[PDB]
Amino acid sequence: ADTIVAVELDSYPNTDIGDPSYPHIGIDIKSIRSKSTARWNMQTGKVGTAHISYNSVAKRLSAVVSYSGTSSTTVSYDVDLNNVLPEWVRVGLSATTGLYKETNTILSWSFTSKLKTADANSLHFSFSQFSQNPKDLILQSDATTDSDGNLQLTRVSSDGSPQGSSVGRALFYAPVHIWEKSAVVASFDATFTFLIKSPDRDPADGITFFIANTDTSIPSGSGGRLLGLFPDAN
Amino acid sequence: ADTIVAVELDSYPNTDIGDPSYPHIGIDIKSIRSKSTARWNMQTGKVGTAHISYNSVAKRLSAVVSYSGTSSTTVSYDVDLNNVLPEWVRVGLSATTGLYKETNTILSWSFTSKLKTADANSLHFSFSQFSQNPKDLILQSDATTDSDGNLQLTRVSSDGSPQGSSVGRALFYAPVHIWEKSAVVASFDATFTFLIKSPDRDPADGITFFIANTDTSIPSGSGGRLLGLFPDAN
Amino acid sequence: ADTIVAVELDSYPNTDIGDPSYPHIGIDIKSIRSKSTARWNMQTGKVGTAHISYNSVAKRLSAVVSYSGTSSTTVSYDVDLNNVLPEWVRVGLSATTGLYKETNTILSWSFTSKLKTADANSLHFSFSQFSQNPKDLILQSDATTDSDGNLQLTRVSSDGSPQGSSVGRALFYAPVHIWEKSAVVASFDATFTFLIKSPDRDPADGITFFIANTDTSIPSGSGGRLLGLFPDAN
Amino acid sequence: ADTIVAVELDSYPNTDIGDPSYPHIGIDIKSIRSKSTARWNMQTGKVGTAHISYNSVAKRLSAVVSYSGTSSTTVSYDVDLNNVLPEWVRVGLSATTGLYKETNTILSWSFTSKLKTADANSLHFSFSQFSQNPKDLILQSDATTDSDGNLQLTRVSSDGSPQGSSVGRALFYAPVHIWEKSAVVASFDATFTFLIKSPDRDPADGITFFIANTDTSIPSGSGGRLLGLFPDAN
Ligand SMILES: OC[C@H]1O[C@H](Oc2c[nH]c3ccc(Br)c(Cl)c23)[C@@H](O)[C@@H](O)[C@@H]1O
Ligand SMILES: OC[C@H]1O[C@H](Oc2c[nH]c3ccc(Br)c(Cl)c23)[C@@H](O)[C@@H](O)[C@@H]1O
Ligand SMILES: OC[C@H]1O[C@H](Oc2c[nH]c3ccc(Br)c(Cl)c23)[C@@H](O)[C@@H](O)[C@@H]1O
Ligand SMILES: OC[C@H]1O[C@H](Oc2c[nH]c3ccc(Br)c(Cl)c23)[C@@H](O)[C@@H](O)[C@@H]1O
Ligand SMILES: [Ca+2]
Ligand SMILES: [Ca+2]
Ligand SMILES: [Ca+2]
Ligand SMILES: [Ca+2]
Ligand SMILES: [Mn+2]
Ligand SMILES: [Mn+2]
Ligand SMILES: [Mn+2]
Ligand SMILES: [Mn+2]
Ligand SMILES: [Mn+2]
Ligand SMILES: [Mn+2]
Ligand SMILES: [Mn+2]
Ligand SMILES: [Mn+2]
Ligand SMILES: [Mn+2]
Ligand SMILES: [Mn+2]
Ligand SMILES: [Mn+2]
Ligand SMILES: [Mn+2]
Ligand SMILES: [Mn+2]
Ligand SMILES: [Mn+2]
Ligand SMILES: [Mn+2]
Ligand SMILES: [Mn+2]
Ligand SMILES: [Mn+2]
Ligand SMILES: [Mn+2]
Ligand SMILES: [Mn+2]
Ligand SMILES: [Mn+2]
Repeated sequence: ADTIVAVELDSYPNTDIGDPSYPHIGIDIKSIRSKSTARWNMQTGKVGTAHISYNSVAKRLSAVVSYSGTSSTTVSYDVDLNNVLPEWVRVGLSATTGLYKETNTILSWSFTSKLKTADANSLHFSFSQFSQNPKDLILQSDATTDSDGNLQLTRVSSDGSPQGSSVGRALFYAPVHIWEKSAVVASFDATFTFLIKSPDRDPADGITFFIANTDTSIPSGSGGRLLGLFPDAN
Repeated sequence: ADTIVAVELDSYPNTDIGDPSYPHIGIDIKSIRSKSTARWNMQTGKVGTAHISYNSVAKRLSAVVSYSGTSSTTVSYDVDLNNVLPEWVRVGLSATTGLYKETNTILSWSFTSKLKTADANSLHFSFSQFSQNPKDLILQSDATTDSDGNLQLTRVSSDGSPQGSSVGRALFYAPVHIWEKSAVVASFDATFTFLIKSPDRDPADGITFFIANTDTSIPSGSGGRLLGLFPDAN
Repeated sequence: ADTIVAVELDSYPNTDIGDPSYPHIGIDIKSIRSKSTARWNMQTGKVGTAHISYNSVAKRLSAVVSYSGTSSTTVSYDVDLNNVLPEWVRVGLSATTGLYKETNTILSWSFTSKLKTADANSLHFSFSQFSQNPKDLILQSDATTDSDGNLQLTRVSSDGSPQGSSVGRALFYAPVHIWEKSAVVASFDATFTFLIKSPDRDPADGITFFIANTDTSIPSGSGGRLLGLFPDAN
Repeated sequence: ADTIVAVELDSYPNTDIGDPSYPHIGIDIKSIRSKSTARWNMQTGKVGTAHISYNSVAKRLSAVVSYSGTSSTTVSYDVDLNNVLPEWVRVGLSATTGLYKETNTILSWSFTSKLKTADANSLHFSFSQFSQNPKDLILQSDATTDSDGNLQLTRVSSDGSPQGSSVGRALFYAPVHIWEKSAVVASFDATFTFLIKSPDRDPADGITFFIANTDTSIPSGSGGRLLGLFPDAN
């Protein structure tokens, strides 16, 4: 099975599998059952931004979600990620819907990785718009780019109405070398902006930024509450 | 056949096929017969640096090669590259040896691409050292990374002595989107540092930075004087 | 007197002093009488973007202005800027109004300078919003930042209505080293976004990005058609 | 008195004032008596690198010092720096000698600051060499740049032999805005490389990277063990 590190924006509480009884952001280390969570004042219909960062000296994975003119939500987890992840990874965004649904629209995405052992090795990309058929993305499941240059991670109709029972992911094409033996320091930083809109009283299921082994794929039975990341709820 | 734009550092003059009677840097648009050339005061055995840049407004492809404490060599060619290249490309370094030989050692390589249609789309990578089996490079022909973390584009012995009759290329794994319809401006910048050492009175054949269609491969019969780039000398 | 290199967005034609009979973008080398001009399809009331770039190998100063969903305007001038400018400069934006007026609102500004003689020396800044009293800007004349986090280079009223007879400039606080002896290559890149709105049939006078000697100041009698840059019309 | 946050590379143990009985790296919050320390396997005569990073979500200030082919030294301190520092700061390097001495040579220095409230405000600079009279640095006390393009923070002779009883500091010219009200996330990153050589059995006194209020100056009586940062030993 895949090795996954993720920051989930979980719009739908599945208390059955450990979710708190509210919308929340969480840090997932190798399991859908977050190591750390925080309550998320979800602003359905408004543009959000998520920012995630880590470095190997501090060993502290942190995430913040904010909307214009609102309180931010932060979560942090102390973890040595080079003991969790392989040296080469792909980074991606994932989203799902289930019985309940929402648009999982990514409007921009940027990522920087640095690895030092003069002078640091690095990878940086940014998308403020995604072309149709972006050749530097691996689109998995239902993921597509729409006519507006936005990434629709889950199925959306002609008008833009979200559909249930969907999974989609977008990975950056190039593997990233996130650690080496005798590296001095390695660090990464990711940001995305998202629009989550719904006709439903309870939107589902959420959006994640995740880091996995390079050949990662959507696991069988990972729909809905498993966010396209995990084959089970352990 | 591939679509190639290259800046060649041509160490060996093949007057037979248009080379001036001296070592030279050149700008190659779709043919080994450079559109523009300049005499290159080659410092065999010393670390060089090459820098290449372009933008779509200025439409002027420029390259400079320098060594510590020596005169630089510049070449420029006025060309609209978005009329030459496809929209998605891979960028690479190539080198050859023939009957005469030299090490074609790349010590570092960095590249930035920006495409604007807020806010610009971009790709940047840098290597100050290359791991063995770098997963973000496509190594073609004889190309390998050595124990020192340097890229050896052509065959080199245990001690580091160069071998003749060799071809090698290294492409960055992710395609780069270098143009779009209604783009405002698109630009790129590449730098590499190289060590060319030889036991021969005349080193051969040279090193290139090149931009090609994404599935580019080493053409049959492109050895020696064709620098791993072209199937013929037209 | 100051040494000025500028890209002017000239909204008001002063044929008296060399302006074409239309709104235009121009490249000004040491005089308000542009070395190169292009007709500018001014979209009064809409957000514009301007991008300017140069490098010392290509020796070609280029600028492009665009609005969402419209044709871009480009201008270029072949010039060796290291023969014009001192080695240390300040970079700024300037604007004026005269008898006729317009808002000269800067919404964002970013700049990168690189100087290579391993590894390149560099300066980069970006503002997507400007605080009140920005300590890293030198504000000259009427220039101020407003409550929205935008830079108002010329006087604007409580409601936001533009005022005539105004001059204002904003310089980045730190001098930039744009050339050195035996530099391999030096390059810069600047972008800004602007909103020019007017109640007048003919807006005036325009907005510039400029590069000058470090202690540059607004010259006596440089109002209106002289864009805050030049003491005279020679 | 100044507000100081610093990472000290303390070569000389002053147990009198809290130093451990060995060379150490430390995190200084508003006092020479470090909040956090780690033993430093000082490699006198060899080129070191120091890297320092912080972000406002993680709230963890971290530093690592390394030499080629040796074990790194890391230190971290949990601290909300936006409760310590003003919003606008200058960043600098400082060094001292006392009765015992060492060269405090800075070979390169780079710094990135980002402040987000689209899209983040930022400042980045890098020096791989320092010109004589660098106009973007404020040199305080004995600090100068030498003929090799290196920064000598303390007095050095014609041949390069270090002198005792010296203080010197180098600040970047532009203030940096490291926090704002309702910022989402703010982060910084600094790296420098240093050469500490000595004819003495015990080198003294060390080198710091520090962040202070903008008009910071070398305090009276801050020589030797106070590293040019503090007026007293409290
Ligand atoms: O999209 C919201 C959720 O829908 C389903 O779980 C249910 C949530 N409320 C229900 C009510 C009835 C039934 Br049957 C089911 Cl499966 C559910 C499942 O698809 C979950 O994976 C998902 O988290
Ligand atoms: O490496 C130098 C050159 O060697 C060969 O061309 C020759 C250069 N001098 C010669 C002398 C004799 C013969 Br046969 C040949 Cl093929 C050559 C060929 O391999 C060329 O492609 C290459 O440029
Ligand atoms: O703002 C537009 C222009 O206004 C003035 O020039 C005039 C343009 N039309 C006029 C009509 C009458 C008189 Br008087 C004047 Cl000065 C002008 C001057 O202030 C010019 O510097 C400026 O370019
Ligand atoms: O440079 C090393 C140290 O030298 C001095 O302190 C002493 C260290 N060993 C000593 C021995 C004798 C005397 Br007197 C003094 Cl002041 C010292 C002082 O200058 C200290 O500030 C500094 O840390
Ligand atoms: Ca859930
Ligand atoms: Ca040749
Ligand atoms: Ca005019
Ligand atoms: Ca000490
Ligand atoms: Mn959850
Ligand atoms: Mn980089
Ligand atoms: Mn694209
Ligand atoms: Mn960050
Ligand atoms: Mn409900
Ligand atoms: Mn040639
Ligand atoms: Mn970028
Ligand atoms: Mn690597
Ligand atoms: Mn460049
Ligand atoms: Mn010969
Ligand atoms: Mn004009
Ligand atoms: Mn830089
Ligand atoms: Mn600010
Ligand atoms: Mn550009
Ligand atoms: Mn008119
Ligand atoms: Mn100490
Ligand atoms: Mn930036
Ligand atoms: Mn300089
Ligand atoms: Mn870092
Ligand atoms: Mn001792």
